[PDB]
Amino acid sequence: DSKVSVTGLPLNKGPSEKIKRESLWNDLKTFLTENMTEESNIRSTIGWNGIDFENEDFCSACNQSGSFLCCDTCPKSFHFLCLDPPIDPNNLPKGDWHCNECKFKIFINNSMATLKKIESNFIKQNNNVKIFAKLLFNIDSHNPKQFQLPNYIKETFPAVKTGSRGQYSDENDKIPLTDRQLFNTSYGQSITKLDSYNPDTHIDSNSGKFLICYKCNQTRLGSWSHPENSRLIMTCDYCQTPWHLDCVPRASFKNLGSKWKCPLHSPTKVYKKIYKVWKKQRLINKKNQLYYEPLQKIGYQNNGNIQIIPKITQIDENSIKYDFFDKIYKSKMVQKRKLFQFQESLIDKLVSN
Amino acid sequence: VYEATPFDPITVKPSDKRRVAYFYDADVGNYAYGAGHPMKPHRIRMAHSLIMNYGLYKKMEIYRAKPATKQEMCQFHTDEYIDFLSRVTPDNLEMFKRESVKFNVGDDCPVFDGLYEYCSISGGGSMEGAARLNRGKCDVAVNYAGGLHHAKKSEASGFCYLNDIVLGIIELLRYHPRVLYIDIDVHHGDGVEEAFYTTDRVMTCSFHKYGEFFPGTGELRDIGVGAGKNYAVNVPLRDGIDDATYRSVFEPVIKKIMEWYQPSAVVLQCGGDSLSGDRLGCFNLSMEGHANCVNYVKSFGIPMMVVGGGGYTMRNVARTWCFETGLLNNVVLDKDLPYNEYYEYYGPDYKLSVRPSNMFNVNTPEYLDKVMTNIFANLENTKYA
Amino acid sequence: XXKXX
Amino acid sequence: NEEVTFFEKAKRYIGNKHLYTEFLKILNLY
Amino acid sequence: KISLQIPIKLKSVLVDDWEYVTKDKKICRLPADVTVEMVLNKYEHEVSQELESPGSQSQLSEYCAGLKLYFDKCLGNMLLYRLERLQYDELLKKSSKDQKPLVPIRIYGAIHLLRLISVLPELISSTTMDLQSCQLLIKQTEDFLVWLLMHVDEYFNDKDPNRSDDALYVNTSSQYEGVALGM
Ligand SMILES: [K+]
Ligand SMILES: [K+]
Ligand SMILES: [Zn+2]
Ligand SMILES: [Zn+2]
Ligand SMILES: [Zn+2]
Ligand SMILES: [Zn+2]
Ligand SMILES: [Zn+2]
Repeated sequence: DSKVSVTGLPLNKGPSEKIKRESLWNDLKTFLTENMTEESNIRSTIGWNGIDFENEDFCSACNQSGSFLCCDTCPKSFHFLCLDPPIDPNNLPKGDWHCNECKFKIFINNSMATLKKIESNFIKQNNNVKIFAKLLFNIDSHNPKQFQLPNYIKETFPAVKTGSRGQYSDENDKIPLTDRQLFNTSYGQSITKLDSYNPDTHIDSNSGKFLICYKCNQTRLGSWSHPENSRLIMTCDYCQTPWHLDCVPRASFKNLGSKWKCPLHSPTKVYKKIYKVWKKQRLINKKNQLYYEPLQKIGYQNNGNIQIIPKITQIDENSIKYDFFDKIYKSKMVQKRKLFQFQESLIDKLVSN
Repeated sequence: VYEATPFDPITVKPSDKRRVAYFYDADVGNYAYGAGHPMKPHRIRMAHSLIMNYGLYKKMEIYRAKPATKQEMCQFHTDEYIDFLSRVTPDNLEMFKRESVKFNVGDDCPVFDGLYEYCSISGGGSMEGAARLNRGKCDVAVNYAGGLHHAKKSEASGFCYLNDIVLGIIELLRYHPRVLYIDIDVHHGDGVEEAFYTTDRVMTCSFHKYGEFFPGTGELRDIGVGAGKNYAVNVPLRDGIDDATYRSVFEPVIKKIMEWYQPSAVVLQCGGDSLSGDRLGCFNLSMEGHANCVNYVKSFGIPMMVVGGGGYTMRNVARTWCFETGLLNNVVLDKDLPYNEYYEYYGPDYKLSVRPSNMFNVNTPEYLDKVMTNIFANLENTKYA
Repeated sequence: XXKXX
Repeated sequence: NEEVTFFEKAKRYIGNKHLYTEFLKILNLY
Repeated sequence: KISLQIPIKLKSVLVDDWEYVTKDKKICRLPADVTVEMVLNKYEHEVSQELESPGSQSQLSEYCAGLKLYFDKCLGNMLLYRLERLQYDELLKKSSKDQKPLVPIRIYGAIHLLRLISVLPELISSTTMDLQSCQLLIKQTEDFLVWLLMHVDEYFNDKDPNRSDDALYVNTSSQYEGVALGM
């Protein structure tokens, strides 16, 4: 029938000479079945019956890709939910669809003396809220948008960056993998999962010595006449402390989603379970982060938002020492006197009998 | 508490003679997902031919479960999703562009031909298989067309459109108090774990590969919520695991589960993409290191239900399934294949064995120590059945 | 992402 | 008497300064 | 150009909200327990007793009425992220079904009022107002902002939808995310 299939040629055709050259060197018992299968309908539920321009390739509102309803007058295109009001993709009114801006233009007949007229009349009518008059008149000339924070708000926090499609990123995003486009190409079986080669993953890149795991205090480099003794060292993304995969019970190398964080950072969110929430702020840089050094040391509380020196409270190791010891001592003695009073009350209640 | 062990051969138990029932519908093999997708219902046809040329039909009963109805499918899934599945076709697909994005049935899982019928065959086989286990009237129930453990309640994921393991376990729960579900695929059985995540009547236990691997679920710390807390066991492993290591991890966990949970019925999902030389899997099991799990689960002697699963190379899966069914019938089959219709897929040796690679194994003894210690610490709290 | 095709 | 020795032992055994700082922050949170 | 001063606590509230509706895939719990009408009515009813002269009261009432009208007319147009337009469509549907028009001031909470406030300077600088009127609007908005900062602990709690209940945010299913974003 002459149409090529997966094999390269028509189905009613043997192999070509090129394939057979570069690919060469130079009664049964399931006849049965329609005799042994007998249907099963033993189940419990058997009772159940059962200007010739073209529009843009992106949404004018969210600036992303998809299936667009387009406008004929102007090259704008919108998603269906990205309109005002959103349109049902099935029940689409055919006829001439225009956007808000072109509809405003055709309504005013592209005459702005009439814009003067209607806006003056509008501001005369909306006498109750005269401050919001002109504002309330401009909203009707704009095609819809989506919300994006003003840039004077995003730039108060410097660890915050707008992602690709206007998404949130906060320094815990590892990065997209650029030479992992180079990874689809790769070096042959020299994988990005870090297998089969760990002689130079146990060696400090810059200094030259070995990376020693924090928990076991060894760099088990193994010996590559016996590769079953290596132990897959990995370093934290924040403090660069090295850990074995068998010590932090992880079984993976974090490569794509976020940065891996050592067990040696305190929290960033608590859930006290008593339940209450954070004791950790955001990093308000721009050199508006003001510090305070309290004049009293052994009682100041102020937050879980301290900074340790040799609003952010500046505190030193001595005050932390004293506060820890004080808290545990007084909690100790208070719980002991509570048990004392309970047990003595118990004895006078029991001898009362 | 892990300790290394060797791998001694498989010897059947002469006492445990079980009346096995086998479900095969001669139509399932003719529905193909697409040109070049790695899912073939042809691998279920191939297997059957082997099973019939070894003479295993004289040993068990062969049935053809009547296929599920749209209202036995909706015992788990929703009416809108089942209606979409029943109505959609490759030609009118352009008319369903809002449900192709809601229900995820466009490209990873495509619309190909007679999709509703493949799902009906799978579900009917498994619900019927489980229903014959309750009526007192089998001991093992084999159904290889099932095992679509990825489908969610109102979404398809992972080449799976209908979750029939859940329908089978619901049919089992009508007579059995506690049910156990073991999953030895290379992936995580996320649909079966999600459907029974807050219940203490089904205990799911899955051995999978964890990393940047599909579907990315199933960490050691997913143990359930609600009344079904500590009744979900996830064993994550690394690449290149072998037969002796998999055995030394599999047998203690399952023995502990059976000792503390004490299930009334089992469901073992024996999908074979955890074999050597697969297209998507990363493990290094052989045929016998894959059938040892089935033999061990059969050891305990409670009503069992074996379903199929993944498997992307057709010959490896066919041979492993034939061997597993053979040892379920208390015979170890010859290693020389008989002349069958698909004889030429099994070159160049033409034998019943699947060979492992020299791939490097990265599952150290201390990692498995830590994992098994955590798992046993958790399981300590499920004792009083 | 997903499983292959 | 011995608690001075405890805090000095911790400062020695941690080995680093950033890790000791994070340790002190944990202690402060508690 | 126009300039508005927002307390940094409300800036962090806005950044948190931007983090939730974006890569956390959360929406707001509607209808809110404290809506825009309730906040503005409480503000006006609490401040109208503060200063005696009638002109202050007239200006206050006019500002509150205009803010109500403007939020009503602006919410669907410009104040919604892309994930939250399926919610807007479903509300619009279940409203048109009951023969009742949607009135957004009686549904949406204070975070959307905060969005409107933050975006106000550009909308002001895009019109042709006076300069006296722009500075009057900015003064009124800064007074409202300091009043709201005094009550920030009452409208902007953190409660983890995933943990107990009744937080100001809710999780979305994969069907909502499939039809909303990737459609
Ligand atoms: K699995
Ligand atoms: K469970
Ligand atoms: Zn759009
Ligand atoms: Zn237009
Ligand atoms: Zn170590
Ligand atoms: Zn670290
Ligand atoms: Zn699979």
